[PDB]
Amino acid sequence: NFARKLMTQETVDAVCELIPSEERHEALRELMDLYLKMKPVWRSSCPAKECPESLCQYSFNSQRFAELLSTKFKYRYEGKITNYFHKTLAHVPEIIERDGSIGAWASEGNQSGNKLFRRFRKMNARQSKCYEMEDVLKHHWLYTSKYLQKFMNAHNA
Amino acid sequence: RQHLLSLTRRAQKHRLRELKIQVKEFADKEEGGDVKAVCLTLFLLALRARNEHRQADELEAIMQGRGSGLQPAVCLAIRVNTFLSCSQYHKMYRTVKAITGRQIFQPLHALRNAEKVLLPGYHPFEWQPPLKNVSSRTDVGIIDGLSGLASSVDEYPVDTIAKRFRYDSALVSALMDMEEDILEGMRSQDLDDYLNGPFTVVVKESCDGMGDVSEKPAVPEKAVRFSFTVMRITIEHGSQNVKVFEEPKPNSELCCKPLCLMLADESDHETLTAILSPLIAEREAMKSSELTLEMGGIPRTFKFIFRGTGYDEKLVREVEGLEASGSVYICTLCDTTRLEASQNLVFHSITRSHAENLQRY
Amino acid sequence: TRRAQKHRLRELKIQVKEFADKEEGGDVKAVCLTLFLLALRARNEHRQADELEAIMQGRGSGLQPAVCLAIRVNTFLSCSQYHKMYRTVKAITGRQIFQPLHALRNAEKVLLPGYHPFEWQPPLKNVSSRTDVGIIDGLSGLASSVDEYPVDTIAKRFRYDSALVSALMDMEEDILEGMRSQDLDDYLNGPFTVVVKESCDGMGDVSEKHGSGPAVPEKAVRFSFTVMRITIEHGSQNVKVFEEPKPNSELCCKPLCLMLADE
Ligand SMILES: [Ca+2]
Ligand SMILES: [Ca+2]
Ligand SMILES: [Zn+2]
Repeated sequence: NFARKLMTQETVDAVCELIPSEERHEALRELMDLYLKMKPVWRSSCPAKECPESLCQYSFNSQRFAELLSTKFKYRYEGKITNYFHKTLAHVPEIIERDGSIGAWASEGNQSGNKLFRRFRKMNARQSKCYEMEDVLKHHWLYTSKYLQKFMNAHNA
Repeated sequence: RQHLLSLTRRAQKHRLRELKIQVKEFADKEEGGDVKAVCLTLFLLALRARNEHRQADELEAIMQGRGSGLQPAVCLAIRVNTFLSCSQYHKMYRTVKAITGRQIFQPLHALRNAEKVLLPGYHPFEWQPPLKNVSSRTDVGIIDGLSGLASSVDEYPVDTIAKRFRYDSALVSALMDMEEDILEGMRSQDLDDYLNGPFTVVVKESCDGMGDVSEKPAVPEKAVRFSFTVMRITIEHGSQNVKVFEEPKPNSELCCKPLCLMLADESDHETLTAILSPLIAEREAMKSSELTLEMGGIPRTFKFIFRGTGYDEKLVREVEGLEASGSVYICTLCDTTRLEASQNLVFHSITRSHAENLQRY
Repeated sequence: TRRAQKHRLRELKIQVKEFADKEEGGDVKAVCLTLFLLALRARNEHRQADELEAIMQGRGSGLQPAVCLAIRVNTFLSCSQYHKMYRTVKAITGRQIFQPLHALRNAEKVLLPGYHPFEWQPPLKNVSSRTDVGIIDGLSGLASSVDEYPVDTIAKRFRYDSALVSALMDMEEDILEGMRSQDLDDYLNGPFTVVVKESCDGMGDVSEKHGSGPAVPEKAVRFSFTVMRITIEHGSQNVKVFEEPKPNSELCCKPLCLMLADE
């Protein structure tokens, strides 16, 4: 939520009042602008059909972003460059043409299971360190079966 | 004599006993030995002749059909999707039955005997061609995750608890737990329900420790969950294949099914290997077979393709065979120095298989 | 079909028709319902037996919002999961039996102090004669500012009178049954002498965190009372129209105040 909230154009508008130079203004404007222009490809669940105009932009829209990262910002991205930038720069369209989407095949689906694991440990337990995960696994499976959630989504006339 | 409803427990019985037995034995001598069905139908007729069709219609609904009260699957679903413990559920049950006279919730033994159809390990199936190193019994639920790793004071000390299914057991249980969806897909895509062509299933895996889940000088513990989810089901029909099953939300929380979980680390490499290696053994085993089981009427067949993807970045740097994160070779797909990415930015390709890393090792 | 059994079993029609006519004289509805109920009771499927007894008794499907509140709070459920249970039994049964949350709050504020009228015949100096007052702060207007002594204790409180009238009104069927059972009428005035014992206890620490490990010992303490004995002197003697069967339980100690401090 913090990650989504921090990325606004208006945040660039807010930091522009704390920096003097016009050069830095237009540089940061282009930076966040290109990042938001290139976001939704790897973000969605079906970008090959849902937002497919920004699909074919991505090579061009990444190359200019990389180049103005080089020239305008060689103070920092001359030696070390972090690897996630290399991943989001040079390997997205090969993967997309290989494998359809990206944001489907994510680790989002499990990492939110912390609340389910914690609550199941708290409220449905027997505290014997051998069953104490057995019933957790049983309830966790019994949650995520679809035959039951069909009953829970009944209010959908 | 006063009224049948003012009469006590066997007062009405011994009052109209002779009439009762004479018409009952006349009926079961008349209509081939059943009195309940014919008596209920004539009671419906005798009530509904008196312009009271409402009670007759709801009675015809609830007998030979649904209506008031709940199926056991309903009450199980609403027990689990509110995370209520058993005892409070029992109290809710007993006070509802005490207030309304009816029986809408189900009792707890009736709950478990409808539960056992929904775990892994219930339904028969046949692996063909069969699987080496795999016990062929189809009555497998919870076993211990250690695979009976002998653990005494002379061997390596272990400290972890892990419970798991087997892979095929949870896989067929997840397959039978979406019969409605696959039959809906086959109905909607102008196919025939009587088709047992070799479906292809594509399945996503995932594994990310969930450390610091401890509960009480504070010493912590960690835990690792290994999990999967059916993602896309298709069938090669004629000269093309066609999807019977996609997903609305792939990375949902309520559609990520567990497979194994352990009270260990993501960095304690020994225990992690010794637990997860049966699972990777079975995973390698069922990549060259067909699966056969009864799916609502006709039995059908299956194949598989796996894509272990949902590992984060640190784990896939730790199990596939790379070094730690702060290396010089950074891309887990290409092979370039960190220093190289500063000069050339975007011109590589994916060039890292699995067996290539085996031969490089 | 409908006509098939009507022709095949018109013999049973005329048979039980005339036999109810000659036994007790024509109540084909009652004998036919009792005979079908005995036919299905014998199958040991008694859920259908008392469901039919309920529907021909004319029982109601839904229930009290008050008993909905009781079953809600005695399972410790949030409002959210209650909405889940409400909507699922609505969509499954077709008829609505559990109740929405408007009725729960509305039946709820019936029970709190501050809904009924009440009066004192002496005027009660320094006591706010407003009757619409429930939960207010226990600080009684204490300044905790930087110019004053520093306090931190969060206080929640009623007034003593409104809680007393609520705890006397909620036991109304107890005192009515005491009036019937101990041989008196409904139309008997008091004055009822009320034995109220009082208590206050600290509870140790009441918190736990996850963030920075060792958390703080938040000490807490509530102040509480108990209605335990309702007496009335009429005639010559007095009669204990309510004795509490067990005053030291965890169901009969109504609270007054909560504060987060040490004893
Ligand atoms: Ca994580
Ligand atoms: Ca991780
Ligand atoms: Zn690369």
